[PDB]
Amino acid sequence: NQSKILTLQAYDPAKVLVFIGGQRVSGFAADTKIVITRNNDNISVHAGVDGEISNALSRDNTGVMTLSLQNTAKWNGYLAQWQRQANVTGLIYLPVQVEGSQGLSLNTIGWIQKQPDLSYGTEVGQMDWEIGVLDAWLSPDQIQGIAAGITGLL
Amino acid sequence: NQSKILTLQAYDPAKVLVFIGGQRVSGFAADTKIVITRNNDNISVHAGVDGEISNALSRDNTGVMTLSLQNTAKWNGYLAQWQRQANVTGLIYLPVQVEGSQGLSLNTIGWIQKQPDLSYGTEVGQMDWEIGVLDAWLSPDQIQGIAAGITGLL
Amino acid sequence: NQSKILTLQAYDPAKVLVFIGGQRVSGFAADTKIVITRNNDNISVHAGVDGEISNALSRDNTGVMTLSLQNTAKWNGYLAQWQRQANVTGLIYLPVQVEGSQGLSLNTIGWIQKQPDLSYGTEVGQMDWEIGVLDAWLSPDQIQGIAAGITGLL
Amino acid sequence: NQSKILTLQAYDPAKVLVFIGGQRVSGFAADTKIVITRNNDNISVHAGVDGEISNALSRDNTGVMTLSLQNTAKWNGYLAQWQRQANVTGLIYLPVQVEGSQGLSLNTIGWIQKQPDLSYGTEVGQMDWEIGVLDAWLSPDQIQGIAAGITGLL
Amino acid sequence: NQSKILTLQAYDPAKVLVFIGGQRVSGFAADTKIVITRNNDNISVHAGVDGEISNALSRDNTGVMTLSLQNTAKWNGYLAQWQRQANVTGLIYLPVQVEGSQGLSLNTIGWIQKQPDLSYGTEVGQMDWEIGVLDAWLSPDQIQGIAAGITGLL
Amino acid sequence: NQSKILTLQAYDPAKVLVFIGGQRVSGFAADTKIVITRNNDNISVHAGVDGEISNALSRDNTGVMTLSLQNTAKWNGYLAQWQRQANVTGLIYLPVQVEGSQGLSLNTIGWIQKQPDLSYGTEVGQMDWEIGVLDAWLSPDQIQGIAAGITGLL
Amino acid sequence: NQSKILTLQAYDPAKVLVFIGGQRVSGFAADTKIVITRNNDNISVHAGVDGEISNALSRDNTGVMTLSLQNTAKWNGYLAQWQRQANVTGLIYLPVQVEGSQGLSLNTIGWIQKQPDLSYGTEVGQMDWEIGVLDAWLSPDQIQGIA
Amino acid sequence: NQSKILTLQAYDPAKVLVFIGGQRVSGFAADTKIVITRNNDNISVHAGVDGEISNALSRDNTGVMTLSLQNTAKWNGYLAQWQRQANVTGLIYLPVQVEGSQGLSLNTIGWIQKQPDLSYGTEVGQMDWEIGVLDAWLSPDQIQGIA
Amino acid sequence: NQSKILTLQAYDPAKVLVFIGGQRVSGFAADTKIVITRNNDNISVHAGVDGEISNALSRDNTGVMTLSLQNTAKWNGYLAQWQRQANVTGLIYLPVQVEGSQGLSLNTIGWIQKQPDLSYGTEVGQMDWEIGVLDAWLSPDQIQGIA
Amino acid sequence: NQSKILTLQAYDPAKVLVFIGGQRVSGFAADTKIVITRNNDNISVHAGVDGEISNALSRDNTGVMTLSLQNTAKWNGYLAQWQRQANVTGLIYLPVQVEGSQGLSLNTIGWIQKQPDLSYGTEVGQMDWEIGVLDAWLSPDQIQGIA
Amino acid sequence: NQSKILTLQAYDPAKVLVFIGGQRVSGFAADTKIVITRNNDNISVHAGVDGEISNALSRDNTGVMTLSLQNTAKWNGYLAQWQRQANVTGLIYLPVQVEGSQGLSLNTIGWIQKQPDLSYGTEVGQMDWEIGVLDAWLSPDQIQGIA
Amino acid sequence: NQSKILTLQAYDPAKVLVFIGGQRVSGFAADTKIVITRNNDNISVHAGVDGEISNALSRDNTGVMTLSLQNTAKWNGYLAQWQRQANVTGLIYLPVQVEGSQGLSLNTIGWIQKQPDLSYGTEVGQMDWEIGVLDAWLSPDQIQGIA
Repeated sequence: NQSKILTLQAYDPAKVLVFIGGQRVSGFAADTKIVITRNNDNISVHAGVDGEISNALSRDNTGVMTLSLQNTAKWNGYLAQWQRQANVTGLIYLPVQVEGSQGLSLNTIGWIQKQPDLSYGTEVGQMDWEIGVLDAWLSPDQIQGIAAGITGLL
Repeated sequence: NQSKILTLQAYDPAKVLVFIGGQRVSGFAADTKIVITRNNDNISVHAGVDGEISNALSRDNTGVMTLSLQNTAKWNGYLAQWQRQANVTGLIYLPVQVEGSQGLSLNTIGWIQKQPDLSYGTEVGQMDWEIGVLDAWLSPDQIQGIAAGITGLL
Repeated sequence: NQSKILTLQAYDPAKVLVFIGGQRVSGFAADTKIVITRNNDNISVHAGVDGEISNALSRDNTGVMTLSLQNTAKWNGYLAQWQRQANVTGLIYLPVQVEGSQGLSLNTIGWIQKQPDLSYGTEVGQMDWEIGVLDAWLSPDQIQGIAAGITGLL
Repeated sequence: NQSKILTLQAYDPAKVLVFIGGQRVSGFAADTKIVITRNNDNISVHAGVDGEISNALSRDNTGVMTLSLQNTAKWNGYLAQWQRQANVTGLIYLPVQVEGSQGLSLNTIGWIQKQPDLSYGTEVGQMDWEIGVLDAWLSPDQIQGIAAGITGLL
Repeated sequence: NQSKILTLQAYDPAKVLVFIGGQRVSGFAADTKIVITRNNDNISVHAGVDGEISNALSRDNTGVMTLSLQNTAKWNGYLAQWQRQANVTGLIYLPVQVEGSQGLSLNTIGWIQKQPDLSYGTEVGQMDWEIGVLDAWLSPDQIQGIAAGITGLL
Repeated sequence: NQSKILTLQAYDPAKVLVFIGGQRVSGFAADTKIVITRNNDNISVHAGVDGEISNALSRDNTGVMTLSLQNTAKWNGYLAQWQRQANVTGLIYLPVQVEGSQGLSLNTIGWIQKQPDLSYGTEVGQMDWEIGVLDAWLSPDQIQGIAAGITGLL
Repeated sequence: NQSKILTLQAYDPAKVLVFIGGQRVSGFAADTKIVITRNNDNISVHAGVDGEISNALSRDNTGVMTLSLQNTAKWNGYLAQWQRQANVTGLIYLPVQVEGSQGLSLNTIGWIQKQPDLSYGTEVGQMDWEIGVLDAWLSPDQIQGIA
Repeated sequence: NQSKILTLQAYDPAKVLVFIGGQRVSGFAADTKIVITRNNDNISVHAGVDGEISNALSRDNTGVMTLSLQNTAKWNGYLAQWQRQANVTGLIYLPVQVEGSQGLSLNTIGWIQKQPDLSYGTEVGQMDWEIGVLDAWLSPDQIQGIA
Repeated sequence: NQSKILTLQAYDPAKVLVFIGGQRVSGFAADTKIVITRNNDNISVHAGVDGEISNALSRDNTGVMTLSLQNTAKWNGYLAQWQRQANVTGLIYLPVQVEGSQGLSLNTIGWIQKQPDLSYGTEVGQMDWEIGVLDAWLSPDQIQGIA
Repeated sequence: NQSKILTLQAYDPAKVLVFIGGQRVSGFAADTKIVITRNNDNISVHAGVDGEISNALSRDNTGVMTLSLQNTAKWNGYLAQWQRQANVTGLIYLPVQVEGSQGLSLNTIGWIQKQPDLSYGTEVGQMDWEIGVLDAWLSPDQIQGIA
Repeated sequence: NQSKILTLQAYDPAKVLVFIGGQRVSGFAADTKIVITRNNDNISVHAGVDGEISNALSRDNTGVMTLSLQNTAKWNGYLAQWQRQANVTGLIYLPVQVEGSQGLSLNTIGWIQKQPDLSYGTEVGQMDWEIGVLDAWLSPDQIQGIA
Repeated sequence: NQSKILTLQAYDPAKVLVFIGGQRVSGFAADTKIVITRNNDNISVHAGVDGEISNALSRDNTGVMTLSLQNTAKWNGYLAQWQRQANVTGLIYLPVQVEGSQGLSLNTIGWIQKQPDLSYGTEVGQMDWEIGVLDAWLSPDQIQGIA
């Protein structure tokens, strides 16, 4: 057996596009751009004494989308001003979209949950904004779909 | 006394086969492919003041099977689509099978419990899916069986 | 695509000005000068069983502003004396202002919350004063303002 | 004063013999073979306000005996099969014996408490079985006995 | 702008004088001589739902003064004997004074709170005595005083 | 000022003598021989709202004396046998004495509280016995005594 | 002794052919033409307390190939263009082949891992391009009589 | 052999031009004039347990450029003034360019990263200025026939 | 002095035989033929605070054996085939033997641990194959008079 | 070529003056008189995931200066006295100045950071005193024509 | 000068006797016969913040002794047998003694700590056996006039 | 030039006297007689974010002194006896003094920190004794004219 290349193209971080309200975000941090995590488990399990097993689905799809930006980036001002604008007017929701380069994507509604701490030091600082998401289901954008009707059994 | 070779063949990670729904999984992570753990202890112990000891068996065999895949692997799309398909239709169970190369095996029913977080960075990311198992009893596939009727005592 | 310089000037730590009561602070520590953190999340989320999502704003803007000074700095005496002066007379509030070099700024009222521990050793010690802030909203001082009326949607 | 050799022979790990049910265990891990620990303290102490001290002995001698085996070892199958055999038939107890090379020994009844997790990776995996013991009193096998009637005082 | 020397003299650890009961302490540890910490925050903050902020001063000035001495130092005997002398006679308070070299000072009443653990090993051991202080307000001994009437505002 | 030698003799670990029941212990571990720690603080402090301070002495002098021995040492057998002898007959107390080389000493009654875990590995193992002490007051054996009547004040 | 001549035809270094992307490389340095290495050893040994030994087979076979070229060579241009090509478009891989005149061959795909250090002085310099090769099993195919 | 002459015109080191800020540098050292390096390799490889391989494209392309000048050179003055200029005013960047007489060129912006070690002795010393370059993709433009 | 001649028959390096898998190795390098090492020392010393000393016997006796072959040797082919054989089929072990002409012998089983660095240049290169040997106790059997 | 003479007056090492505390230093070693270095580089680069680049200006400019003196020199006495002076009284700082005959100057304050290693043998030894300098910006003032 | 002759009888290296287990060692290497070292320094210094100094006496005095033997020596056989003897039976210790012809002696017990690296080539090799010695206090007993 | 003669009397290495415990040392090695070093630098610098600088004075002044003696020297006996003396009785300290013929002196107390490596071969060896000195401030007292 010979080793196989898992993809034809190369994963390019610059190809990952983040659109918050219809504008592209720029000025990201060094290591990680964005992290998406679900708040709660998908399926719960109830185990009886005799061994009977029953499960119930979870309808809580809220999640948190970390966003790292350099403190010198101009987008810090946009989010800071929008925070107060929403606080005064009362409108906090805005569309959020993420395009993957060689992975999953995301397209839902979101809001600003917490403002990151600010620290000034010898080197350029970093700010990790937290953006909520109404639904944290990562959707594919590939040829997937012809095999989902094959894995099905039982 | 001379050192003995514990096996004739060599443990080959590529020989470990994972079948989820009847299809072989491909595109694993770097270090660890799969981890299987039991949720609860096999036997509980009750110790009295005088020193009397009594034990009761545990009938909760539910377990968790971690599964690490590269974010560029195509199987991320299959699981993501199946998640929503099960959420809508209501069918979540599907067969799970694991074949060991020079160790124990597993063959039971399972389901997707939690979707791993997604992170984009300088290097290719990793996703650690969690798959539940109805029974987490690792079964052997060796010449074992002629000695189990020997260790028995008391 | 070519790499872009995120700024024209260079982030100079000496340009960050801290004004406590109308006087500039001097004699800072080595690594980090000041850290600003919010006490509570901006927006809370309530998730129902059926999946309905509702959110409520948070009106608690209190925060903590860490301040690191060398134990040989003269400003240690000023703060120490002001602590007892406020304790006796009963007036604890005083204006606080921070000017960013290539980042956000801050201008609110504050007070001394906790006096840092003092340690004497081989090398010069450090003291991390904690200064409270009535409002911990970092405000911009840039051309931001013409785009906040663009990101708005929904 | 001159340095003294604490023993005449040399501590040889291969000389440590473990007999579970009447058969010698083989195929141990790299660093540690077995670990024996008591569940509870031997003697409790009650201290009064005035300073009076009273103590009560503990009759709970249950303990846990960790056992590390390579996942390629054949003894994994024996224990796995015995687990289900005991679960079905209802007999879980079996004799356990440990012979020290230049240390203490152990000889009591025991049972399998928890099955270790299984992980497949680049290198050969390890499994740490947990075996219960009715009594975890490590007994000597040396010339000790002529001095125990000397240390006695008060 | 040119770099400025924060002081004319040099911070000399030997110039830090500790007077416990009227005698100078000698035989300190390697890294840190003394550490002074307040037990409770200076000012508490109560935040209402509407955003109203009110604060209350804290009158608990008790603190802990760590003191590190080599186990070979003679002062270990003095403190040990004084512990029992106070336990028998009932008098535990004694004056405590600290003189800073280029920093703050302290002069209050104190007592022995906890005796440090003793350990014997290859190298010389260390003991970290804990001395309580009635008031843990670090007072200055500098030209400070002409500016405290300037920072005042609001 | 010139550096001073804190002692005339040199701290020799071999000079530390431990007598348990009237016999000298031998066969210690590598790094640390014995550790003595008090269970509770010497003096408690009650702080009122107005600032009044009152303290109460603690009469709980129980402590724990860790004791490290090589698993090949013969004293493991003595303690193991004495454990069962005390368990059967009901007498657990025995004198304990420690002589410091250039530090404090100890002479009180003690008992075995917990038996250390046993582990067999590539290198010689270690066992850390825990011995209780009725009183954990470290007493001096030096010229101390002529100055304790000098530090007294207030 | 003449009964132990290990090579009946002198080893001519010019017979060693290297093809990258289907074009023959040329313009090599003074002493060494190529070097092929692996990153990971073949198997892992997990030895137990009492001497039980078990082994595992590796599944990372990637290696690194160094290619010495005089800095005045024309092939420096082709590699320099290729870097930017892949950085933007995202197509990195490219076939690689080696001919073992009287040794071991190689035939796999690879990519440019790093760019060398360009230096200018009183002498014509040198460049060490790193062509990471996806799979680095050497082939004895050039040798006759391998039963 | 004369059929493999890699350079039909002798490589003259004086043709290598370097412009910083728009003025031509001069006053170089004895052996090496410049050295150009990157900090990070081009792509990252994440190999799975069973051999699945996936690659990532780097986005940090900064490099470092060393510039050897005799300590008696006049250009030491211009760089020394520039350091203080940027330290106070906060303007650090400055265009940088290199001419690859018969090699690879370079054209980007850069800044002074560190100042060298000044030493005085019985011989005229040397200085190694570090000009960090924002983007370090070498250009083959000087080479003809690059299809 | 002639009364202390340590070898009455000159040490002929050609008498040192090496058999791997039952075939005699040949085609060695210029200076060193083999090197045998252990990984772990024989015993472990655990010394207490007051000087109590206790010792433990090791149970990992694996070693490594290096085998220098000219890169033009034919035996490079046999080892290269063997690597792929074991990587797929999972049979790694193979008997190893050494003859101590006037020294210490060795007789155990071993496997190929890593493959060397193949380099091509103006001179016939060299290869250092690593044959991990399961047990590495040297044998004095070739020496006479060992009472 | 005579049209590129970088120094029209020979560089005389004796013109390099060093003043510490207002007295001229003398009694130097054989090869190197002084060496001036910084501890920290000028700016810090924080590069984001997608390539966003931002820079920071350093605020620690301290450096170290080494001063080679023959161990028979008289100036060893003045420095040795100064160490004890500062250790007790706590006054460490002292003005430092350097004259760049045909190079870069320096003018700041400094202190003795460490004392050298004194060795006695068959030859007159050497000492390397470390004079930490508070601020280490080199000055081009000695150079004419710096616009 | 002849009034400072440190040795009135030439130092003959053959007078240095070494006995292991009661038999005299022989068959040494070319340059160095033995080397004796300690592992731990004699005392530990614990210095306080304000200058309080206190010292501790070490209780680990073990050392290591290296013994160079030509690989054709017969004594290689005795040591090789001894290793296996102790590995199985568990008796490791063995008396060791050294005679300081005109230096320091040694007399203690020791064991074989590690086995050397056996190499075969065009020249008679060498072996460095490590004989860990339980206690390594050198003895001046051979020297006369030690009051 | 004769107007800069740094020593009007030739430096005679035999004038350097060393007294340990009140007896004059003798029997030194070939090249270096002694070396004196400190362990810790004189002051610590704590620089703040915005450039605030503050300094601290060290309180650990211990150093190490190396003493090279031919292994045939008689003084090896005195030091070897002293080690055992202190190990048992616990008296380690001993006065130490050095005479700076035309350099810096030293006068303090010290102890034997470690014992050297004893080696026997075809040449008279050497020993490097480490005499830790409690306080290591060099004294200029031998120099005249120190105002």
